[PDB]
Amino acid sequence: GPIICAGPIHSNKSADIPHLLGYSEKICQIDRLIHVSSWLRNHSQFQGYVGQRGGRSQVSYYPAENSYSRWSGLLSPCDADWLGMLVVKKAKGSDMIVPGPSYKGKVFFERPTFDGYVGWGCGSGKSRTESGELCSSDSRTSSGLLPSDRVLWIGDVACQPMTPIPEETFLELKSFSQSEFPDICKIDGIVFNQCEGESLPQPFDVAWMDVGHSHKIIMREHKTKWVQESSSKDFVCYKEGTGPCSESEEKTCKTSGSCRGDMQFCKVAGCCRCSLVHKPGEVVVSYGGMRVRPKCYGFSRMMATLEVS
Amino acid sequence: VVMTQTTSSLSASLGDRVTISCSASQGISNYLNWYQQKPDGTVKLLIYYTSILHSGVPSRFSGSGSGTDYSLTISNLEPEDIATYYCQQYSKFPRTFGGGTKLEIKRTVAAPSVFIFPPSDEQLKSGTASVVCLLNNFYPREAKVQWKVDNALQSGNSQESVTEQDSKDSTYSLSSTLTLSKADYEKHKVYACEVTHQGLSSPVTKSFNR
Amino acid sequence: EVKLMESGGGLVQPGDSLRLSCAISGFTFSDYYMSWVRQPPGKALEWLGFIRNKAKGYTTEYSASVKGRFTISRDNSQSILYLQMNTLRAEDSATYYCARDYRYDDEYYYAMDYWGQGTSVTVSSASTKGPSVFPLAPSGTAALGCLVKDYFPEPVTVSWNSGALTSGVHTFPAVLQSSGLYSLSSVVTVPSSSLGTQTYICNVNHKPSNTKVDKKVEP
Repeated sequence: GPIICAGPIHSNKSADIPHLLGYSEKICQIDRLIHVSSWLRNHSQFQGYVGQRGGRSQVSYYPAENSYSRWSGLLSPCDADWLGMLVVKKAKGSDMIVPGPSYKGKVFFERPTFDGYVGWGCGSGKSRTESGELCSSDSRTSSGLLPSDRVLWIGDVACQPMTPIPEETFLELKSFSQSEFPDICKIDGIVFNQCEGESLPQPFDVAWMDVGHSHKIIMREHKTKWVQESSSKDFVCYKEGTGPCSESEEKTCKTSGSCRGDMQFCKVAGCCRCSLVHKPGEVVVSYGGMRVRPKCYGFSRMMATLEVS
Repeated sequence: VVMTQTTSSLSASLGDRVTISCSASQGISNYLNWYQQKPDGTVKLLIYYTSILHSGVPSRFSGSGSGTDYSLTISNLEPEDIATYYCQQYSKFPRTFGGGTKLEIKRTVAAPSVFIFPPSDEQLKSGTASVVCLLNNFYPREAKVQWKVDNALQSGNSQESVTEQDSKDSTYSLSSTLTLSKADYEKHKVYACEVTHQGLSSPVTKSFNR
Repeated sequence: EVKLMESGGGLVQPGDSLRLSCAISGFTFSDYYMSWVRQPPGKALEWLGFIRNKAKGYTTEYSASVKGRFTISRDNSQSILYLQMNTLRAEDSATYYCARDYRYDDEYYYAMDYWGQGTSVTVSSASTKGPSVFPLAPSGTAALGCLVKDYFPEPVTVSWNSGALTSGVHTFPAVLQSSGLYSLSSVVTVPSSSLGTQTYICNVNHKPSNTKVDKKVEP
């Protein structure tokens, strides 16, 4: 269950959603699955919202067990999109839909691709086939106001603010990744090694991080460990049951230390009330000698092709 | 990534604080270094990662900044610090340097001492005629030389050169060299060099008749 | 004492190849990455590429500017870094530094912390030519000089009265003409009350052409 706002019980599918400037205003909008909704509006001929009553906490995730969504405060690729940290791309005809996930009835599903993040949307009164390749009409969606089970998030992903690295570091990580995965030739169509003869696209369960360069760093053996920062992004402001504080109220509550909050908030910021968001903190990869605070980190399924020797 | 050092040269007086400013075509997330080149050609590391002082660099040096804007600050310009200062980034692949910022000493305005020289006979016996204007011990370096053959500003056929500011008097000296054929040299009568400078109340002109 | 000394520059023709090398003193060579950096004349430091250390198994990286023509390589036995410049071209001419860079992966502190002295490379199609020196005859105090004209490879030294006359001389930076050869002045202010009591000879020598000339300058 959520971080700010309980699941939304929306009035009409034809109402539009405002662009808010507050941090907690957006964190709430993410709780009410408003962001996935806008995406579908902006992109797929969708009418209305998604996440009815259930909200963001009630979305379906590909691996049936899914550790990171158990912590309400880890950001998904869509949640990280809604705060500008990345872009969930519109699917291209070429973008490969991994098999495994239960696409039947889904109006939006998303997965990380090797060079970015790709999500899939459906139009009015439609939902995804069981293959994922087609939206056949589902009259159980014609209300336009769909529950959170119509939203699918593939992979066990976390997204966090990233201290960005010199490309020199990235080339050196990129190289090591090829050395642990010598056999893979192309991932999601992006050249990973250079190959003569390449196999058929196969399914691929993999660890990776987004370090913010040309593509992710897939890792076989590595070490992850979490540290809590108590930062300004780690605290949310609200009036209980009335929603989140406005942008002005928020900027003030955190800088003039004159609002309320929990012990962890007061310990660092002094004392609308703002408290610590439930997450283990921020993850720090340790891979092939180096330490990196990545943008996103996760265990997804992508489409890799292999070497024919 | 494209770095820009805002000022090519930068005047100062010994002892006071100086700031060289580095600006980046995009945010380089603090991956910025500072090097100092002296006229002998030698190069040294000063600051790495925006503010970390390289070994054996004196404490009057410090750099700071963020995002796209970064600055180097000497707190007491000392005569050894007179050098060109280069910044360089390492967020993106081609490590790129700034354009530098050379440090000049401020002194009282000095006016040039203009001389002119007519082409020598050896040179004329050989097919080229060179008129040469000299500006001597002037300050500041900015100055403008005009060549006028029979009152016609000639442009496209002169070349200038400035010394480095003198150790002795902190002045500059300039030489403009007007390169002609002996044909086109013999085709005119009055040769004049025009010099506009801050220490000159009015454009001094020295001239000769062929 | 970390020392680097570049060597091997000169004047070569376009298309030519030329190998530069960098000699190492005072530090465990195999530990450090090493970069080559060139500085075109009247330009800013360009970075060209580097060669990693033994730990990252002597891998190299090259700026786009010269990829596929240049080649960095080390010789751990001799403590020498090499820059191999194939298919040279007029734009390549500059002075070339090598520099050891310091790397702190844990914080991403990467910086070129010790530099050579530079070795100068000039890539041109023109053959060496020595300078012509014409005098700059006089008329308080008087000015007089030499004009060194039309000479290729750049280094030209000019001294006055064999080093006795030093105060008040100015030797100006050479300037490249549209001809492709250089030219420069060297001039001096002298008491006008000696113009003819005292001989002024400017002695100019230009090493690349083995040309040495002293010219007497008189009123």
